[PDB]
Amino acid sequence: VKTEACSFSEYRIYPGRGQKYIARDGKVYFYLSSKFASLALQKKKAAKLRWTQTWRRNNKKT
Amino acid sequence: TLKNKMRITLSLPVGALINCCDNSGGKNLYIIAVQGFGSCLNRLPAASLGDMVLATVKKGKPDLRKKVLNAIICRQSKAWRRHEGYYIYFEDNAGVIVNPKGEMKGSAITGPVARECAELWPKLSSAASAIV
Amino acid sequence: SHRKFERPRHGSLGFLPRKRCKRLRGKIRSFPKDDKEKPPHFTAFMGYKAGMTHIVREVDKPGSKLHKKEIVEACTIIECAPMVVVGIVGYRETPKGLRILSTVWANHVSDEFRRRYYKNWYKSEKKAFTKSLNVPEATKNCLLKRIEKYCTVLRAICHTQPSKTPLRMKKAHIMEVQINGGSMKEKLEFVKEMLEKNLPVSTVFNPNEMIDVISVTKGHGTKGVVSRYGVKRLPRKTHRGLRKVACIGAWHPARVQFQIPRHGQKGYFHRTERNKKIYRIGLKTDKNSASTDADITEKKITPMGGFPHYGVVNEDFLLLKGCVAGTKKRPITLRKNIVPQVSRDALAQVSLKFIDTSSKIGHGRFQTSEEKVKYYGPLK
RNA sequence: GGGAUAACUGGCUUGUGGCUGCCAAGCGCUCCUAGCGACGUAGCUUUUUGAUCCUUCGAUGUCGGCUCUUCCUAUCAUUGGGACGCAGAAGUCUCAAAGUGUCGGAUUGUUCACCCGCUAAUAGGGAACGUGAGCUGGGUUUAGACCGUCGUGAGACAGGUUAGUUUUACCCUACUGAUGAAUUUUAUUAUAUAUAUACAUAUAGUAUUGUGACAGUAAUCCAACUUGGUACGAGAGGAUUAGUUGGUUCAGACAAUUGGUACAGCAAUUGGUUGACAAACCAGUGUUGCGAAGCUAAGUCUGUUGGAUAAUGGCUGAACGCCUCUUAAGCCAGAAACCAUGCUGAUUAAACAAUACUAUCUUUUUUGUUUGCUAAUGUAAAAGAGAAAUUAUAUAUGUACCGGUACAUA
RNA sequence: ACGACUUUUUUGCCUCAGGGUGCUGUAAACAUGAAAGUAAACUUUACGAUCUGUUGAGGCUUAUCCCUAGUGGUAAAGUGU
Repeated sequence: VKTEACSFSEYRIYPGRGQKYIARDGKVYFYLSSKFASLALQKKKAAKLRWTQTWRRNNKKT
Repeated sequence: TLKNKMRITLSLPVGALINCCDNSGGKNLYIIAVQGFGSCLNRLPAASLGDMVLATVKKGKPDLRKKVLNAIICRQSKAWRRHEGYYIYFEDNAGVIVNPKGEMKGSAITGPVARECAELWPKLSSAASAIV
Repeated sequence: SHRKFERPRHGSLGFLPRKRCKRLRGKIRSFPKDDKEKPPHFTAFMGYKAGMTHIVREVDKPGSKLHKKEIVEACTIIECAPMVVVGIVGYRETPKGLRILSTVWANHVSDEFRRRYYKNWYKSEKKAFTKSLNVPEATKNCLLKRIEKYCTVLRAICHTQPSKTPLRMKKAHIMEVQINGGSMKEKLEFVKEMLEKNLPVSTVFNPNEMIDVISVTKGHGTKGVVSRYGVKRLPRKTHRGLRKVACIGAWHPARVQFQIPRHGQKGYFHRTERNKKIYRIGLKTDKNSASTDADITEKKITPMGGFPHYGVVNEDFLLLKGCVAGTKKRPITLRKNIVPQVSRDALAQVSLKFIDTSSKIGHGRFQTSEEKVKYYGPLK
């Protein structure tokens, strides 16, 4: 029915906003922003990202 | 076979060096010309995924060096808008060599392949490990 | 001698002069033509461009590569306050063109109508339309009879209601609308009965219709030839400049051959965009106005944070397929096609899957403020 | 000193070059002419090279490329056709056609040339040998230098090579945009109550709505599939035609949404400095990371159909008992051409219409108009400025009958 | 560019402020919090890049963002006809 989830955040994927990267490994990575894309490009792990919901969950602050 | 193809953003100028993606023994493909390309003073010949290029082999088997051969692009660095509502792009640039009658010269396409291009050219869908 | 290699000329000769329009309001060049069998009806409407959104639509398109599968498309939103008819115009055919015989007015008019005539509404005694406050009803009837007898084209003098808008301007746009259909008498009866009422876009148009769009473009002032006409840029080596002009041309004419590209005005031009499909005609009192058969969720058309420089939608609105000429906030003129379009796409009936209401300021994901709050949770 | 005299344009001519002819001996199985066409012979042109020395030497900047626009047709392709040596598929000769298109490289000082490749095809020319106050300066062609040959020599060489300043628009016009008065020797396609009326109307000032003469113009080509492995063909092969879906080029917009963009703005960080500290500052934007928003494409949307026709295919049909597309009268259908339509402009019409309100003022009568000013005069046409059937033209108008018939009348 | 054009001039507008919308990424302050080690008492007391907590914190968001009849403001008084 309604659109899929972001997984980099809780968010629904609203169309147009997202872009898709297919890696050499055959792995797709779906980005909901340029900011997310740059983080991925610089290849920096989630466990250093104090702002993000995954970090908050990782440190059990939800 | 339908050969119809909805527009994909222009990419890969001639002189681009792209992966050969098969057990042909080619490692790279240097695209020297595009087949079907329009007339224009300004444009370099430019190719999307579904375009048939003409290439030469810069690294690869010795017979394949010098000689000109057709290819179809399978992996592409530049993003395009798929009508499903997202912009798709690949990590690398790659195509697979073929005949001027469109018969396959490869044996097995090692990387992933854009799905619209794979269903475009039957012999690539057959040979392809994964559909994008 | 002839050029070694051929190459099409830069820009269209047919849209010289590339100069400023003399009115903010769109100007209809020509109206829809004779159809006696059709009943009388309005041809045109002014509305304000509020912004753009995207849509998800399910596609039929027989034999297409996409075919059955769903598409995502850009769309324009035009807030449409109901226009009010205030006058009747009677035109007559002459070998010198259409000429007005007379105009007949309503029995009262708006302040907003009167504001358009006054340059200094604030510092005036507002005496317009006060001898012409009333005349005998016999005089009015005689003029109507006279117009029926002799006139062969009927237009209605209509005006915008900017008081139903957030915009700085309080002056109405006043406008002629041709009425196309049956006999002059049947038309006259139609305009008279309609007169003092307010016309929603739903009273003028049907969803799925193809529509012609009349507007002045977004400005940019005086610009160089590269920008204005798109010529190939100068070499790396030059005595002077790089956006500096090419050769003007031959010694014969011993004058500048006018077809040459030149520096000057770019944008604020009058332009007709053709055949834009109406994807939805929205309703003012609907709180579900952005929702779809797939979504079925209470949700107004207004974006998250509203439209840029316009905010909330509070009146009826037109959801139009694709691009529209001019700035956001600009009045935009809708006209019916001069001959009705006949095509697959014209005949086709739109089924939306989604209408976006996300932000258009930043990358604000959320459809609703409620969704944003729900994500974030507790606050200080 | 020199246009008394070259190199540059132009000009005359057109030998030379190019293009088109006429013909009929052969070739084309067979067959003059489907296609050809000699031996011969006629024209046209100046994108050739010459011949030339009228024009300019108190200077017209001396090649080419780049860039940019327009014109031509002697059409290469796209549109419509005609012929064929034509079964189809092709293909070949040909006509109306200049609406539209005619590319990427490799090698050159290069027009030219020559490969490789795409293309749908990669036609040919003009514009002061298109285009140096548009550029460039590689080349011929200043002064330095090198090698060969020739010259006793100094030196010489359309012999080859390297190095070598490209000055000024602020004028007038042009063009592009941007403002803008003013115009009763001027206008009027009607006005007034089913009837009138130029011997007549029209102030002006603001403001809205518009009129639209006139000027400009635009959309473009290809592919795929289905028709159809059918018609057609002995087989091999193998369509016209539509239809559907796509793509190229141009154009016009637009920025939802991707990308691009930062001296809006937060964070980080290098070197120094304010005692530390938070706070901060400085280094022509110190430097990074993110970056709304506004611009923008490599992102997104949109880009008519009538009329009159051309080539042509035909019809009725004479001259000429028959025949004949008219190489007589009368006609018809017919093209990317043409004109409207559409769209853009319209202080391109010293243009105009309708509407709204207003300026002690308008209207009728009398007398006057032989410190810049403060009573005030101008007419291009008075002399009876007299005169509203109408299709006509190898016949008209009434009237009577049912656009025709009959009867009058000019 | 400048004229010009679009507006509004108290059912407004400017102004700030609040909210919305966002953008950045968790401020200062404090922890007898954690922290590679260090030294000095007779197990206790010193020093310490850094990290976590208080803390989706702090900052910034019309300049050409949106909403608000929320605050205070809103003059000259000229000129042509």
